[PDB]
Amino acid sequence: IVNGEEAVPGSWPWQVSLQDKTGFHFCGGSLINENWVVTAAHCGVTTSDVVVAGEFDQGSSSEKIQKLKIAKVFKNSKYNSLTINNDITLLKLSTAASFSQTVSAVCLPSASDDFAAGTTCVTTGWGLTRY
Amino acid sequence: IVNGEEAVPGSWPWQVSLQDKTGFHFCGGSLINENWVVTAAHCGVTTSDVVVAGEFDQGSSSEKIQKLKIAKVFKNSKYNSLTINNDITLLKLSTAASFSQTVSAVCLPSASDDFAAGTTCVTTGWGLTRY
Amino acid sequence: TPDRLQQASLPLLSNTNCKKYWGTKIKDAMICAGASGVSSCMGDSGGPLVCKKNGAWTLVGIVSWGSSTCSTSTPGVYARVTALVNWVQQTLAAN
Amino acid sequence: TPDRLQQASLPLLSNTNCKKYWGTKIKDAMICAGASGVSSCMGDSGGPLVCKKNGAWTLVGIVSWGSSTCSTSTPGVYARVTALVNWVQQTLAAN
Amino acid sequence: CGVPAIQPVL
Amino acid sequence: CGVPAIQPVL
Ligand SMILES: *[C@](=O)([C]([C]C1=[C][C]=[C][C]=[C]1)[N]C([C])=O)C(F)(F)F
Ligand SMILES: *[C@](=O)([C]([C]C1=[C][C]=[C][C]=[C]1)[N]C([C])=O)C(F)(F)F
Repeated sequence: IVNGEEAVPGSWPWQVSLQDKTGFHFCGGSLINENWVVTAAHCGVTTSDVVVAGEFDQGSSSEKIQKLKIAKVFKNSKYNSLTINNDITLLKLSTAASFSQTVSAVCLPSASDDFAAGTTCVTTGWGLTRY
Repeated sequence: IVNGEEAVPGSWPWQVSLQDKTGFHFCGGSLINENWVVTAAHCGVTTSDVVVAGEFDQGSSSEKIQKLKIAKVFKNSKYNSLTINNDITLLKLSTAASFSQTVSAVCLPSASDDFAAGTTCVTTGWGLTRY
Repeated sequence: TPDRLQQASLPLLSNTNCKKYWGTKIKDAMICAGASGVSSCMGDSGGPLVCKKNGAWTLVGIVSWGSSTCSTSTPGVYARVTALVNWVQQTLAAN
Repeated sequence: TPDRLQQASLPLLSNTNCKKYWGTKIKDAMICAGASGVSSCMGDSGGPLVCKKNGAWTLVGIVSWGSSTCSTSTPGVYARVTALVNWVQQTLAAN
Repeated sequence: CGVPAIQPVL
Repeated sequence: CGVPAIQPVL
């Protein structure tokens, strides 16, 4: 994120890090529950990829993070790679995430929920802070 | 491809179609051998995805294509999703591809091969023919 | 690429006014936000876009795409979870 | 999106002259081609970029990225298999 | 769901 | 490898 601000460590508990076997942060996720991660189709996650829960400082060594494995990748069969439409993938964990003060779930909207233009929400990530 | 020309059916035999459970063509591949597919990391292929060999007309019903399954996704642990660098993924087939007049392998370069600017090569695909 | 977790607030826009920027690229399963002096960027993808509903942060968007240069004056594009939740529900139930 | 398989020939360019177009986006594991009145496009990704070497078509590129509008005047970007082949070899051998 | 044990300070 | 049974006509 560009022009963001550092967040309070663990104030955004469903926020996870998608990291390759190399330790490289390549995408983000959202813990919808202890057994499932929600991310973007286009992120091309594999079962060789790892799910990092309750981290804050990607470079901190004293963090009690949870490096959870991915049993299966359930890709929206309606993802259009040509247009990046229905850009969503589900992640099914091998090992259940241990919910805590810092590891918890996000809520999902009812297909029925309304969310008006002008409404101020929040995005979070370890995306480039600069172009 | 934009401004291409239709190719001769099966004249490009390592060319495969990456299709989701929905039948949707989302990426391409290259058969490097009967047990392995080479594609792009960024294509986000999963084991729910299918490998289509020896097809020509995505809309032809009289084609003797081979719909091969993906046992595992081996993603280049040096793929940088931030920059799309080392944009390569390997595909390990559950069922070996039956090589034929229309299903065969591409050659790989030696890390030692030279390929000069100005050299005319060939790209093939079922990518949008128009923007 | 920050070691530190970032946060940002930004307005949610309509497709109509969003198409104003991205043209016929903005489809039904996409919701725009930003163009407010902040922007999601490379590495942010798959992460959450959350709106507080009735006392609780709800997953309304998934950082998908936008500006090649993560321009703060152009709206970032997100997956619309609401058109996808049915799919997600159906997916959990079976598995 | 064509039912029919397409083909196209195009010149391979140098990074230097390619950076001319794409700036500091062109990295070592990338090779440019096109900007010749033809271009790879959405759906082409992962497919082959082949050069005939000594009587045989060799895998020299993987359609990766380029122009948002698949402009025929801008060079498409491809993965450089040559910087990756070692990895591929190592990958097959073990599996 | 969606109620952190530790509050975001925007 | 790389020698089609059926030749591309560019
Ligand atoms: C993803 O982080 C990004 C996110 C992004 C980039 C540029 C502007 C806004 C958002 N997306 C793409 C599609 O480049 C990731 F894909 F890089 F991982
Ligand atoms: C891929 O086909 C495309 C290929 C492409 C698009 C635009 C110009 C040149 C090539 N790539 C992206 C990155 O948009 C696929 F990703 F769409 F699948």
